[PDB]
Amino acid sequence: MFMINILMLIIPILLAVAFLTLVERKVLGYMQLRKGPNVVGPYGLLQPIADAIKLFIKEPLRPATSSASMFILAPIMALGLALTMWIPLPMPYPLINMNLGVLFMLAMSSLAVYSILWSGWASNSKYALIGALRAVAQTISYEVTLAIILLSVLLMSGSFTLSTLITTQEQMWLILPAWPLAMMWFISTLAETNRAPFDLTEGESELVSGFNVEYAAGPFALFFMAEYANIIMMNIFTAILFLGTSHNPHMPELYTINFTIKSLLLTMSFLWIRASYPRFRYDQLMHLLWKNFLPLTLALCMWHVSLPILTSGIPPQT
Amino acid sequence: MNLMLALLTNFTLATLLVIIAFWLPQLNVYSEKTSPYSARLPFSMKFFLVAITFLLFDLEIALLLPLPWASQTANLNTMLTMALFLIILLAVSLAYEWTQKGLEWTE
Amino acid sequence: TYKYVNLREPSMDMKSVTDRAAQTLLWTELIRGLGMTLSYLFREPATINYPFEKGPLSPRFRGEHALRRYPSGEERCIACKLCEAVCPAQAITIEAEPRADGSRRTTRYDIDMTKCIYCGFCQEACPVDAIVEGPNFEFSTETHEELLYNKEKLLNNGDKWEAEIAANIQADYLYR
Amino acid sequence: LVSNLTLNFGPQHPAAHGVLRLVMELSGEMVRKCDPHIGLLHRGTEKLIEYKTYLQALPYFDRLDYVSMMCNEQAYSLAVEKLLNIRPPPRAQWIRVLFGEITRLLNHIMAVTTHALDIGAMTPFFWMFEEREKMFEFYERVSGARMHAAYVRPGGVHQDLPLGLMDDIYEFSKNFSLRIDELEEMLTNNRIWRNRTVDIGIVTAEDALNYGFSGVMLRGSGIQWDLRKTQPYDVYDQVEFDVPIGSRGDCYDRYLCRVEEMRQSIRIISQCLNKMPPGEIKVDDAKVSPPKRAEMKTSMESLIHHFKLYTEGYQVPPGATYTAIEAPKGEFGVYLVSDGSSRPYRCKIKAPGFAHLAGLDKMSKGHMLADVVAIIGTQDIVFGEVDR
Amino acid sequence: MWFEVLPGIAVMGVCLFIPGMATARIHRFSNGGKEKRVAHYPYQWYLMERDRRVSGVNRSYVSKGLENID
Amino acid sequence: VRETFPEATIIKPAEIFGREDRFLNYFANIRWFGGVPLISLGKKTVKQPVYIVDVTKGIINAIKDPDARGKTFAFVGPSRYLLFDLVQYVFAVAHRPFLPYFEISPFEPWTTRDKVERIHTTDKILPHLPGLEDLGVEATPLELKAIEVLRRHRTYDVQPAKTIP
Amino acid sequence: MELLQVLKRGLQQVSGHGGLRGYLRVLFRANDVRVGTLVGEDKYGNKYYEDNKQFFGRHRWVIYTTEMNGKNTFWDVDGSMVPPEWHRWLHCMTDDP
Amino acid sequence: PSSRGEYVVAKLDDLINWARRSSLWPMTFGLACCAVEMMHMAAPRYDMDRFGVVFRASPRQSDVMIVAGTLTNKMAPALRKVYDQMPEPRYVVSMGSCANGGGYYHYSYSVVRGCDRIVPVDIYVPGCPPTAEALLYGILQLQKKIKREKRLRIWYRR
Ligand SMILES: CCCCCCCCCCCCCCCCCC(=O)OC[C@H](COP(=O)(O)OCCN)OC(=O)CCCCCCCCCCCCCCCCC
Ligand SMILES: C[C@H](CCC(=O)O)[C@H]1CC[C@H]2[C@@H]3[C@H](O)C[C@@H]4C[C@H](O)CC[C@]4(C)[C@H]3C[C@H](O)[C@]12C
Ligand code: SF4
Ligand code: SF4
Ligand code: SF4
Repeated sequence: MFMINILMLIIPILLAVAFLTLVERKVLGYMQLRKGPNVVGPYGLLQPIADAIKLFIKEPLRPATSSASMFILAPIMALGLALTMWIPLPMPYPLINMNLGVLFMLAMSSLAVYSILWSGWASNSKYALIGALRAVAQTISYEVTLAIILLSVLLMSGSFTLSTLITTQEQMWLILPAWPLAMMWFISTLAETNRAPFDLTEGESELVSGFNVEYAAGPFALFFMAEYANIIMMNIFTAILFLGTSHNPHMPELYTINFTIKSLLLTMSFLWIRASYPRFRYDQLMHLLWKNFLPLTLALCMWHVSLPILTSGIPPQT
Repeated sequence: MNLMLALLTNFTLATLLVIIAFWLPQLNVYSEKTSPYSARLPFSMKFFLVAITFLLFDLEIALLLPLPWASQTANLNTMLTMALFLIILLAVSLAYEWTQKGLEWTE
Repeated sequence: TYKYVNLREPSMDMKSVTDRAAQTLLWTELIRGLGMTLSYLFREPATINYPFEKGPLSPRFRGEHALRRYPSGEERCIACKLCEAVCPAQAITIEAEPRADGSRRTTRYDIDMTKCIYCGFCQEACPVDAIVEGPNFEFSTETHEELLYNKEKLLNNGDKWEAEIAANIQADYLYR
Repeated sequence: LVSNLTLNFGPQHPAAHGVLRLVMELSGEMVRKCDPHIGLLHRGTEKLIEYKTYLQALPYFDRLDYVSMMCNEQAYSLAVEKLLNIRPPPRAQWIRVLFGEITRLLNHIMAVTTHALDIGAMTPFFWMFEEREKMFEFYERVSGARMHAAYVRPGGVHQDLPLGLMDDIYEFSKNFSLRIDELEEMLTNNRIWRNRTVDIGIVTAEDALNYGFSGVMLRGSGIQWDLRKTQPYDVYDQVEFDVPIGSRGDCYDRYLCRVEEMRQSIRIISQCLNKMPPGEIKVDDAKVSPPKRAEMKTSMESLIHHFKLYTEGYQVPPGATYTAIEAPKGEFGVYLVSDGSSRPYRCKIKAPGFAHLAGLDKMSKGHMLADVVAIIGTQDIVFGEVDR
Repeated sequence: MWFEVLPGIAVMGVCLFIPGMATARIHRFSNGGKEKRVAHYPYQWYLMERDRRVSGVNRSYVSKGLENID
Repeated sequence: VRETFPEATIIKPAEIFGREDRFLNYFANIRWFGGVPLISLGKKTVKQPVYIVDVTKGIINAIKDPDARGKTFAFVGPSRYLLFDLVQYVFAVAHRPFLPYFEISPFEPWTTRDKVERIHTTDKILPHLPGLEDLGVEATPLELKAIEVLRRHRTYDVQPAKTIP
Repeated sequence: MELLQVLKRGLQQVSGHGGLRGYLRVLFRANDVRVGTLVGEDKYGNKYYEDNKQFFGRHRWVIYTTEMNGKNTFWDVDGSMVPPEWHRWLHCMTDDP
Repeated sequence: PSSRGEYVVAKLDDLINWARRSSLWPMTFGLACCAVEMMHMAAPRYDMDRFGVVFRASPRQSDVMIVAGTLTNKMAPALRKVYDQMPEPRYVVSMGSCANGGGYYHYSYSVVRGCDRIVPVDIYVPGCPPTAEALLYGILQLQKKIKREKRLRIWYRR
């Protein structure tokens, strides 16, 4: 019954990533005064299937890889970690109920930079690596503020249990008391996943080749599935963290509906933002963190440690 | 067991999917190709120093992680001072780099 | 007469400084940019449903070439070679002779449609409206050889498209 | 010379300007040397023009700056007319200003939107090519071709405006300022866009003139120079408009100048629609301009002139002229030499993009690699005219 | 029109709703109609193991009440 | 053929080598990846391989040459090689280490029962048959046109093989 | 209120196409389910419609025959199946069918 | 149920063909003017993406190369390089007179007289430039050309 419950989490994730690609192309289209996919299946509902079948029958590129082992680890590591990040999410009950769910998710996402680093080193092209190194410095940079911001929030929740975040926001969303942190959190999840205006990997491809340049259609398609899995998961986490739905233990499915709608609307705000702004230059997205977000994140971390004490509002430990 | 069975599946499913993707398409015989094709990697200090700065900041964060559990202590004045002291140290480390030509990757 | 595109001096009162501070910290202009994109999402797309719907053209449109006839059925072309002389791309090759009834008619009329620039100088230069550019723009081929038109092809295009070509000439001949 | 990065835009992206091979030396993120290699769209156009009559050579000028089709035609026509010593009639001069300003709008939409598209701002590109698509219909209704009209010819224009065109142009112009405003709601005050353009590729006024720059590249640095105002050529002395002038010489001022030129073009188009006079469209002189198809089929003299005009062509008196116009990209000029026959002896094309691109190395000094993309975009380079 | 994007968002929504719905239902099925017991701390584990011996069938979700007090 | 069309030119080449051949590409791939050479007494086989272009040239000149009609030809390379040494030489070019010592299936059998039987058959010498010399073609050495063939297999100072007189 | 009225139009399209079977055929053949006046039909089977309240470019369209010159064109249709008489009207070169 | 091998191969062939034509990611050499009309095929009015044809594709994920402008002799080696790097199945669309056969520089010393001298071409789109609609007709002709492929059906009878 648990093996089933795992496949009731893995398979639906892959299908959501499949149909996020349709939703992305159609939302971008209508913001650009066009229709987007609407020919392959009714309203483009078969576009993801055609793209999927097309890529896996495509002739593979020539690996020409320096390290065969690290060539195959990178996609396996990326895909496996992306699926693993979903096991502690309370929707409203987690698949695995962890007492340190927040650290488990924070710790697991820190390993996601190995896929970037390995594939770049295994690519066998010198400009591919400098692409991977530039991306890694961006990923680990915006992890810093995510950890500190997450630390600040958990000082009003009182635990690392992800299901305790629901109880904290039973009376009111944490978006009110922590909107300065929700702003910098939301951006850092854009930069964490390498999304516009932070998708320097795709934008500067000609200047510096991206790390995923060497993989064939099938293997490259897997790198891409892991990347939207993270984007959906980081907005599900954004919803639980700052827009906590109320849980009625007799009607759990009502939580799952209201919860799901909030996850989509943030996930479609990623698409909304992609269609609205130009890209950052690399030294500018490093300036934004080390010289804007980090000073404010540290000041608000100091504030959110002092505030519970001076208002007598320290949350329970249990 | 459940965490182990969850992980083992997630990486077994990823492994099969990648193994199928890499090898199974090789059974399609798309003709055969011709021949595809000095410099080195110029080490950059800016890309190194950003990695190190993350390493040092990331460690100072490890000391901040227990803070949620640390506010349950009777001795709150001691906890509050040492909490602000560590976060302020994280600020002084940032200020030193900022004011001493350190955030060179930021330029 | 000139204007200054960017010669403003920002005001240095506290009210204005706070306005820029609020803008810098609260991302005001960035939200405004998000508003414009949101408005377009609820505007109607400009897409048309090709091939069921087509983009608007005019009578003067310059498309595929065709050789025309008189109402009786005799070919309008008299082999004057004015089109061959004017053709900027040298896309037209003409040979002529006296026909069995002594008429001045071509024996070879060819257009290398891959040389042609679809400028319509040849129809401007023809004295008898024999060569025209038709309204057809959907005649892409799979092989290069299918785009080297001989006389038969252009005569067949004239027979195929005369109904439309004549109406387009009727609509524009007064401007010409 | 930490490393030399030979950047070929051979695998071209959705820019369409052409293909540029750029050879650079990157001492880290910074650029120390930039070396454009520009033979990839060299088609021998100037030599081919020597084997064509003056009329046959005109379509070559559509295909130089292939986003300024009717402005390139006007430059050729103004040069040939000057050697012929003839004058186009007043109605055609208004049509040539009217479509000269519709072409300026066409060029700046491509210039600003593809500049922004390269710097990641994709959406305004789609917003504005719905407008360019409506402008392409004006081109097709007067000439029959969406792009390479071949419409502006020595002596005037090929045909008259079809009935109902001016109303449709007025309807387009009435709604168009709002379209520009939407574009500025996404770029003018956007901090990300400003960070990518402000104080990038600065050019001093003194270095601009010596390097041969023209157009926005001068006016961004504060030089008060516009050929339409100082050396007017059609009816531009009879239309009121202002020249936008920059103050800092950076990309952002050049971006602002172009956006303000689009507004002044709509201002001019408004005056052309109201002041359009009646009359004929080509010089009433059949040894230069072909006669009407009705007269050619009725009059012996008209048939003779028709026959000769489309075979030999009109002969141009011997002489050499340098004619330049304020093209959207800059000063577009042709040095045209006539040996007295009906085919030009030499036709040298002065492309504004040729000098601007040569000035890239100067502008790129001390900038990051990602800035070079912004510098090339603000120059508005199309390789049809760079190479010819 | 814009509402033609909804079918894609609806399929995506149905996909992100199954994980939460299936986990809740499967928990009820395996645990006798109640929520799965949560034991983060050792005391909560001690009580769950106590209930396991109490029931007599070796299931910790089988509650025994006053009827067994005799 | 020699009965149906008596005036026919019958051309008998040896193993032909080239970029898309299945002779040297066979020794570089099948022997190397996933396997160690299946050479069956490689010291007993002598091979005389001919370059593709020389065969192509020979065929053309047989069209343009009017004496070729009715004649059978033998196209053979400049040199005779020992099948063992040949495989060794191939490996040196491909920079794959050589250590002296796959089922047929649908799709496209790569390595087969009969292919081995042929790679081991010894290149017959039939002196009376005319060869490339009689058609104006000079047989090209293996050494020149073997780096061309095998530069692809090479990952990311080479000595020739020894001929058999 | 307007939302209900909008939905009424959506249902009217299903009946306007002859029922669910008729409404689905156009959906998969033409990827569009608008309904408009039948301006005419031509000798090969194509049907021509206009709706002048649409914007310029969509106010006219054709539903291609399912067979033409002995070729099954239920799925495979192309813009060259419009005959010259209607080609002028469909491309708005004229104003009269 | 009962089914022959011939029937199975015909249906699988229809599946892969439907996927390959439904998801055509084009690489575009925007060599000259014709690239401007390629850009109009992506703009709102025609919107090639609604057919499943992505606006921008990398050379090594592309399915079709669209040659939109004049191919000069200096540029020809680079175009063949890109063509070889493209993974199969690969198709070339020749757009406009210049690429089709040289066009109005056909008699130039610096121009390749047609891109079929360099790479194999599947569809030729006439015009100078072809209208955005004329290019769209060409792409839809490539989809029908792909629909008629019989790779599996041939393989069975080999
Ligand atoms: C009583 C005591 C209580 C304690 C608090 C009291 C004081 C509170 C008032 C202070 C509020 C702090 C504001 C926190 C937000 C972060 C501010 C910030 O970092 O903005 C500055 C940053 C760069 O600034 P810049 O424009 O480059 O200026 C030049 C550099 N000096 O600009 C940027 O961030 C650029 C970001 C670019 C990417 C933006 C793309 C997305 C924009 C739309 C998202 C809208 C917000 C989403 C919210 C999600 C919520 C779930
Ligand atoms: C990999 C995935 C198939 C996996 C699956 O559904 O199981 C397929 C389905 C749709 C595809 C996407 C879209 O079809 C097209 C997108 C547009 C750009 O070309 C980038 C790739 C792009 C973002 C594609 C990435 C990937 O190949 C996708 C996501
Ligand atoms: S349209 Fe122009 S290029 Fe084409 S055949 Fe006529 S005159 Fe020649
Ligand atoms: S088509 Fe016209 S111009 Fe050309 S040869 Fe015939 S009659 Fe003369
Ligand atoms: S075919 Fe015509 S439009 Fe296309 S590049 Fe050549 S000249 Fe320009």
